[PDB]
Amino acid sequence: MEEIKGKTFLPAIFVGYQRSRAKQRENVALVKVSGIYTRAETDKVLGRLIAIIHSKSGKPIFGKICRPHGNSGMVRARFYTNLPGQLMGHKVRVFYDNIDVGDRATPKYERLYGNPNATVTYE
Amino acid sequence: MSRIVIDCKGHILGRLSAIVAKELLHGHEVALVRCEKAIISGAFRDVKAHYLKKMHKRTNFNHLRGPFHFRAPAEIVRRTIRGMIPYKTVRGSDAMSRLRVYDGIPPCCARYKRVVCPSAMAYLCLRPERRRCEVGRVAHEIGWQHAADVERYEKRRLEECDKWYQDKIQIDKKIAEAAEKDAELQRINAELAKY
Amino acid sequence: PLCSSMTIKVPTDVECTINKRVVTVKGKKGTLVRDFSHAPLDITHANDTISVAVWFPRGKRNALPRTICSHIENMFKGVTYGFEYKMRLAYAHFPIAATVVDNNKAIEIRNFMHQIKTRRIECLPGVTIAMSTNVKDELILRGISIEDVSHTAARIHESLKVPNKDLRKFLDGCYVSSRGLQEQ
Amino acid sequence: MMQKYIVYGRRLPSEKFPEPEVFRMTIYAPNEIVAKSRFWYHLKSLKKIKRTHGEILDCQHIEENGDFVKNFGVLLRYRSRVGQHNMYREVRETTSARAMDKVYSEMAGQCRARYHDIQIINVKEVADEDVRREKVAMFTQKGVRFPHPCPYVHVKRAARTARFQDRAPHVPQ
Amino acid sequence: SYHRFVEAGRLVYLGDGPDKGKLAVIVDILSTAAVLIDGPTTGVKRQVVSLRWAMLTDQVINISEKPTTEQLKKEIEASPAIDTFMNSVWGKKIQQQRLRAKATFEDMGKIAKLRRERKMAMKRIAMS
Amino acid sequence: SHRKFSCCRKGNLGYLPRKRCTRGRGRCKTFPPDVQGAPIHLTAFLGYKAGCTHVMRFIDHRGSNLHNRQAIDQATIIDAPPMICTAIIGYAKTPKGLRAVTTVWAAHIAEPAMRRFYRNYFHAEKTAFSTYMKKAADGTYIKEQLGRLKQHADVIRIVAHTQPALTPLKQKKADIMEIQVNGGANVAEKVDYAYALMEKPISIKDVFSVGAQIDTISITRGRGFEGVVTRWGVTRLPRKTRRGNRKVACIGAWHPANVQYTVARAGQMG
RNA sequence: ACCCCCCCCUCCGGCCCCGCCGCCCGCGCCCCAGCCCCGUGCCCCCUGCCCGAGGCGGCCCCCGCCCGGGAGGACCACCC
RNA sequence: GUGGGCCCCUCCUGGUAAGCAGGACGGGCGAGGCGGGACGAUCCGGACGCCGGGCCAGGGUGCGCCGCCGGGGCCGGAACGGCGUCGGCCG
Ligand SMILES: [K+]
Ligand SMILES: [K+]
Ligand SMILES: [K+]
Ligand SMILES: [K+]
Ligand SMILES: [K+]
Ligand SMILES: [K+]
Ligand SMILES: [K+]
Ligand SMILES: [K+]
Ligand SMILES: [K+]
Ligand SMILES: [K+]
Ligand SMILES: [K+]
Ligand SMILES: [K+]
Ligand SMILES: [K+]
Ligand SMILES: [Mg+2]
Ligand SMILES: [Mg+2]
Ligand SMILES: [Mg+2]
Ligand SMILES: [Mg+2]
Repeated sequence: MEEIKGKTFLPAIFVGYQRSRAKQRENVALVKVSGIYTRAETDKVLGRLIAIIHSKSGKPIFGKICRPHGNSGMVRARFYTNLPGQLMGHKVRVFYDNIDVGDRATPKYERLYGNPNATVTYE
Repeated sequence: MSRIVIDCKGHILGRLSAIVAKELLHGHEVALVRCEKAIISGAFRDVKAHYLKKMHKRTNFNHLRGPFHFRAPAEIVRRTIRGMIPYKTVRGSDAMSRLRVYDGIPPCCARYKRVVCPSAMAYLCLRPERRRCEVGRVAHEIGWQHAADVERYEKRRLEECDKWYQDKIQIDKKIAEAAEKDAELQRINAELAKY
Repeated sequence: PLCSSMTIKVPTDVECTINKRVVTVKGKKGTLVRDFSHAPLDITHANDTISVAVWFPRGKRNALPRTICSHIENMFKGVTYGFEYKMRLAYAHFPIAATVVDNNKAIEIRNFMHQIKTRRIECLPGVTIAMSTNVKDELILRGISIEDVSHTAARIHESLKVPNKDLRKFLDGCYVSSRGLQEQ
Repeated sequence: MMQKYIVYGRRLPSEKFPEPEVFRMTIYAPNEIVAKSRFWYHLKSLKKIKRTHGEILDCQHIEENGDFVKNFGVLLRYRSRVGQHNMYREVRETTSARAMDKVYSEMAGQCRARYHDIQIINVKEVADEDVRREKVAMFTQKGVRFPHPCPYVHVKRAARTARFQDRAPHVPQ
Repeated sequence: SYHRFVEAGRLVYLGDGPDKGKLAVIVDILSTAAVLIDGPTTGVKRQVVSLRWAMLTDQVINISEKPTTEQLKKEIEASPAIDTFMNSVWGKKIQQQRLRAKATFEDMGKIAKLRRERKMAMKRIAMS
Repeated sequence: SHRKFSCCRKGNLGYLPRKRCTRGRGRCKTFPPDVQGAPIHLTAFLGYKAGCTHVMRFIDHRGSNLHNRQAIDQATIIDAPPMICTAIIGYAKTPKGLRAVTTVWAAHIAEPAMRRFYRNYFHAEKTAFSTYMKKAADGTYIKEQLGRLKQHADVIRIVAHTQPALTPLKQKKADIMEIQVNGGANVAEKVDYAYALMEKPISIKDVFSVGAQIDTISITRGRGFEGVVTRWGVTRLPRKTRRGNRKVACIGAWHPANVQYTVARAGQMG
């Protein structure tokens, strides 16, 4: 946490995965942002960097807010690495400022299998 | 990660229960005080017959395996909340362990800040002609042993806090005189720019 | 309509006070209070008159104003003149034996139909009972609250009962003959 | 949502009928397709001309001015589960279309009759002295006043987002 | 024992619909569920609203029985009641609900830090 | 089908389970109710059952067939050497029932009471009340803790022990029991009375009176593992039953598919 | 109101007081109305995001058997 | 290979009737994954290679449990009864 130490944030919660009553998709997390009670009021937090703290090792996972959900201020997010079920009910930080974390906020299928036709170069 | 303390005077049982259950599943600690002053709509007699019909259901061959029916308002509220939680999982059990429910206000909560939930209070929910009753009285009819004790304790503490508020009045008149910290005015103006 | 209302005059002798549907009336005989705060009411007091109104009726809400006005009228009759109820002890071959006890605050009844069991009836607070000073086998219930006087008289009535017989033949009991105000 | 249409139609001409007659009707419909369907309904039942044997000449659509409150008396017939009945209703609205929405919602609610269950005989403006129903004529008077009939609704609506508060709000009246 | 009434010339604050957050003046009374309203010096077209959206103010503006848009406007401009409504406490809260309405994400960051040192200054005082 | 003839069930289900007692001795569950204004008295005492005999008494009933005649009656003799009052407890009536305030003990404690604190006396090293006696040598401390009880407790009981060196019994440690102080004019008079009793003996004649009525509480005679005929009183089956006539023949219908708690079975009796 | 619920009465996880005698944790108190609603239709909105000790509320710890008799008993246990 | 079928919708025959028995056009299960109808071989949608994004049918949107608000009304079962409440027609 020695990089995001001084960074102030808006609070959020990880409530669950995207699901129906039959199926559950662990690629996308459902997230609640305080003060956001309307679908239209999600524009301002849309596309923003977010993070969660995984207890073990004390380190954060970085991610981005991608899309609204419902009529009531819920959002979808994709994290660098999909999340464990243990982390439900925990807090999420929405950063007010900018941080360059490079490639470390983007999901794994987009990182690899994204098709730039990345030829394995072998030097 | 504070606690939310809710004063259950005035509120509808099912509507407050739904709120508390969702709040618990978001990883919040919640206490509820004055559970015998919560409200169930309908005639008191209809409520009474409903709770006695509930009480008739027990395991035929051994009643120690059966549903247990609690008689105090706090545990009635707690059973109603369990009805809305998935408690047989680890997640549901953690949500349960985060709750607390009380008859009256005990000293462990006597200095917390209470809040209300007006969208679940009966004076906003029920039509003026609808009958209504409070949980304490149903509990007294089904077997709760401690109505008079809670009333004596409530009387004493209300008198004590009525004394306290008189000092609180003047203590605020000193606090409020802090219209003389310009290191605060120099930013109340900034607050105003945005409000 | 949008409203339903009834109005009545305030007699000059009494004083009245209204506060959040709590009515207090006061004159010579006493001071009497009622709460009508179990109903939605608009009770307006001005210019020496009382009006009771209900906005947006839809049903039995149209049945309220005449009731709250009638109850107030009793609350005037009782504070000015007072109510008395005159009861007759009827019997045949077994004289009912009635005494007044607890300093006029209770009635005691013996020998209904030659019975060992004795009946004690206490007067609802504010009421008094006196044996008739004019004609025999008559009781006088007196008070400023019609509710209390009538509940006491009815209480004697269902106290004195004859079991397992034809009531159309065995006619004994203590029945209300006169209901009314006082006459000084 | 209702809109006002005038529909002109006729039987398709034959050798015995050079220039058949012309019929026009006023229709209150959600849109043009339903309006022409209802015109064919009526001209089939009344003048024995099906859609197959005739042609619609026009479906004019009329917009209306508002800004003032009028009385509309509507004479209709509907169908229930025991038979057919005739009915009169009065409403206070700004335009005929809005008055007809009010009528349709009130039938759906108190009679449980749907749109294709109901045929409208007459729709006309009714003068103030000319009115005949209480819930209408009440408001046809000068100086009508009443306190707000449901001020709890504002408080509940605000609570829907102010889920938690530090006191129970009042209800100003 | 009420004090605010539904009647011609009553000022209302619109609490729901497309015109949420504005003031208007009642011109006519349809039934116990609907009114015809018109506010032309706030930006409201003449229209029928449900009483469930209109929060009754305490001001009654003198008008004629059936006015027109521009003449109603001139009646309003004659009356001083909107000015008093703004000077009252409620109107002040409305004015500041209009500068806190148009906020962006950087603005929320600013306001949040500022609220932090309000909390801290009030504590550094209240501890004498 | 229905049972063809009518017959009640065997035994009382309000005395379940039929397990051995775990309480050590008879323990007084309830005390008689306090009457604000009544004269002060004690309510309970502890004795040891000694024997039975019979007496001849002149009956002075009225309306009875024994009105002016003599009857022979059974009587039970209970032996009650005087008890010693050693401590005071106060409780309060709270939204959670009776909760205690504090227990104040006597300055000097006797051998039987000390012995009830230990398992084997001659071997265990003796550090009971070692600090208490030193602290409480001066009586001021007891005065203030009594002050606390007086200030706020709602019921008062005294803690008293029996004295078995005055019996033929075999044990040496006392039986310790609370006797509730009922009656009086207020709480503080009861606390004063308890202080006056502290460390003294108490005789049973100053608790009970002749002709009054009492309740006796103890633990019944033991019989070990017993069958249904003796434990529940069910009928014995016919002589030509193949494997035993000391049983219940049917212990349940097919449904429900479990044995009910209302069926008689074998186990601990007494 | 032989009905129903509570008391008495039976079992009873847990807890409390008292004997011999250390740890940890948190920082927030008007009340009462809604057909007087007494001037409302707000606050909070940073649990680290820079907060951090008294008083007031919580938490953990704390205690032998064998051996022989018995009013106890299949063995155990129980009371001495 | 098969020559034991069965069910739905409409139309029928015997029978008091039946989750009874016997016939007819079309469809389905059989031999059809997936979602919904709490739960079901056949009902409502849609009939299938392995994945990523988007749109959405049928059913629904207090909490369990993914998803909402605004508006206008009212507040299993037969013959036969109801001065409960809201609406009409005829005199
Ligand atoms: K049988
Ligand atoms: K049998
Ligand atoms: K037997
Ligand atoms: K069985
Ligand atoms: K059994
Ligand atoms: K048995
Ligand atoms: K057995
Ligand atoms: K029972
Ligand atoms: K009993
Ligand atoms: K047959
Ligand atoms: K197939
Ligand atoms: K097929
Ligand atoms: K009817
Ligand atoms: Mg044999
Ligand atoms: Mg078949
Ligand atoms: Mg399913
Ligand atoms: Mg949900």
